[PDB]
Amino acid sequence: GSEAQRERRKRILDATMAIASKGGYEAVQMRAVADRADVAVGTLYRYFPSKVHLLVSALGREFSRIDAKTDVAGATPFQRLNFMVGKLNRAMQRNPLLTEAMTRAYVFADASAASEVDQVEKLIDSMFARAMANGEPTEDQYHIARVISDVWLSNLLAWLTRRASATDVSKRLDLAVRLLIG
Amino acid sequence: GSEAQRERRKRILDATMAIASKGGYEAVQMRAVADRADVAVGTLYRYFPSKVHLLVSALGREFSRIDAKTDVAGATPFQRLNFMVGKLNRAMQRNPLLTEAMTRAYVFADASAASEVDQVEKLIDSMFARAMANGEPTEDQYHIARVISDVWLSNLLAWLTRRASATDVSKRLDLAVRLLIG
DNA sequence: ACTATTAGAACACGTTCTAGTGGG
DNA sequence: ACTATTAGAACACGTTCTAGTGGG
Repeated sequence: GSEAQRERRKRILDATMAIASKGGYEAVQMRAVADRADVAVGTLYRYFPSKVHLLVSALGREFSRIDAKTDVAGATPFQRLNFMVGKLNRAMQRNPLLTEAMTRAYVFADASAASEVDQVEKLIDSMFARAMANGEPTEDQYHIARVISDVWLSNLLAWLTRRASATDVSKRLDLAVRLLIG
Repeated sequence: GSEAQRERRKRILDATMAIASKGGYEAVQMRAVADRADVAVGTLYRYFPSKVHLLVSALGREFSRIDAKTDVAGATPFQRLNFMVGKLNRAMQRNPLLTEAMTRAYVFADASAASEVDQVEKLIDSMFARAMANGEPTEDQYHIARVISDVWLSNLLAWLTRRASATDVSKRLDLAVRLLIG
């Protein structure tokens, strides 16, 4: 049934977030996800043809949910963008290893998951973009939002690998947005 | 001997670049690298404790060599930065699958290779930074160079996965540098 | 006595395959 | 007749281990 099929898609991704929150990218093992979901490994692959597609699908729905709750505080597009980069940078650091697994999956994917990846990318831009205009944004506002998305993925990626501290990431984010709004 | 040891380090990485140029990240197989280098898999791991450390070491020495040849054309720091982002963006597209293997390795590494990764990152910044000042750069010039490094890794990463075309990558690069120099 | 190296078995996990079973 | 699902064997490759060998 399609209702049960949807139910085990949600059970598979919910399992993925549970395991990733506990042990990161190295703990999201396909057999363990298919266990905690009570599905066969063959089923788990039927729903997600790879590990990468799995975790970037879970990132897809995480950012989808966060955008849903996000759809404000700021009289300047500068302070609004700072508010979104602070909201998301703050949240992704709440579950460091869940963030690690999903972000590394998103960043190491190849063309096979391009679609999924692209979707996530778009969403993030939209958020930052909708932060700046407080609505339907400009072309230049989607541009800046795009570059900022890059800078945040780069910095978040550095913090996932102990290459940067929370203070370093905050510095480079505030500085990126400050130079992109001259 | 240390001379022979160095010789097989160079043979291992040269093998890595050869195989990656032919078949990308999925073709850089440890057994195949240890074959083409005439070393044991146990030796290959003695020199590089993982696949990731291997290919990001090869990226380390690729960017080291490119920086060595780079160490100009432009009366404006804008046109100089455009010249470096064009030089590197142009070169990395000469061997698309070698670029794919090394860039994905650099982007999917964890803390174990952080050092190596960090080194590469620094080098790239330096290049862009030295492009702008035409020498010892400012703090703000290293800043902009840093953000541009992010934007280029992001875009190059999108082009490696058929998510963006060469024209798209060129657009977003020129636009990033144009908004970072207002 | 030392430590690097080698060929290969061995192990882990991502992915696929096989045969059998259950649900619409 | 259909197609999803299941448990598990099977295969590939990254990584480690074992025993034996070579070089300073």
